[PDB]
This record gives sequence, structure tokens and C-alpha cells, in this order.
Amino acid sequence: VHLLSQTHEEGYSRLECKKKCTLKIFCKTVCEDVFRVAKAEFRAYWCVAA
Amino acid sequence: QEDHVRSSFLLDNQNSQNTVTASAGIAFLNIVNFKVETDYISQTSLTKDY
Ligand SMILES: OC[C@H]1O[C@H](O[C@H]2[C@H](O)[C@@H](O)[C@H](OCCCCCCC3CCCCC3)O[C@@H]2CO)[C@H](O)[C@@H](O)[C@@H]1O
Repeated sequence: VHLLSQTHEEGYSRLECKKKCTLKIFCKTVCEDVFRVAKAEFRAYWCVAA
Repeated sequence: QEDHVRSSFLLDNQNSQNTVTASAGIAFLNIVNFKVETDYISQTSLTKDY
């Protein structure tokens, strides 16, 4: 039984490091943080006796 | 009485430095003089403790 579906948003800063190689000889690891507003829809149900 | 102490320490560190300097100067006999020098530095550090 569909109880309720709602969407939830939250801002999070994800830090990630990547190894960029330009010209296959200039290789450096750059760490960057991205602030993203992650949004997810949750749909909660419940089981009733048929 | 029993005591157990366990300590683990990990340190990691990386430094990457690249330097490029490209110069080009053409000089005719006191008619045209053209000099172009480009520089590039890239210094990155990354330390991770635990
Ligand atoms: O910083 C900005 C945000 O800070 C909080 O939210 C924090 C949250 O309380 C925390 O748990 C996590 O930060 C830490 C980031 C965790 C994910 C990356 C972890 C990395 C660590 C290094 C190795 C790779 C993974 O998310 C956000 C950060 O925006 C609040 O939502 C609010 O103040 C604001 O919106």
C-alpha cells in the first residue's frame, strides 16, 4: 500500500582527488571539492493483509 | 587485570613540481628584434595522515 512519496534535498561537499596527465608527461594529482545539492525521492509503503 | 593498547599511525606525502621555460629570440642586424619567453610552474603537495 503506497503510504507516501516525498522528495528530500541536501547540500554536501564531496572531496575527490584525480590524477591529471597532460601530454602524458605532466602528471599531477589535483584534489577538488564539489558542493552538490543531492536530491532523492523516497517512496514509503506498508504491507496490509490481502 | 588485562590491558591491550594498539596504536597505528600512517603518514603519506607526495610533492610534484614541474617547471618549463621556453625562450625564442630572433635578432637581425638592427632592423627587427623579437623576443618571446614563456614560463610555467606547477607545484602540488598532498599529505594524508591516519
Ligand atoms: O559544508 C557545507 C554543508 O555542511 C553541512 O553538511 C555537511 C555534512 O554535515 C557532512 O557530513 C559532509 O561533509 C563531509 C563530506 C563527506 C563526503 C566526502 C568524504 C571524503 C573524505 C576524504 C576521502 C574521500 C571522501 O557533507 C556536508 C558538507 O557539504 C550542512 O549540510 C551545512 O552546513 C552545509 O550544507
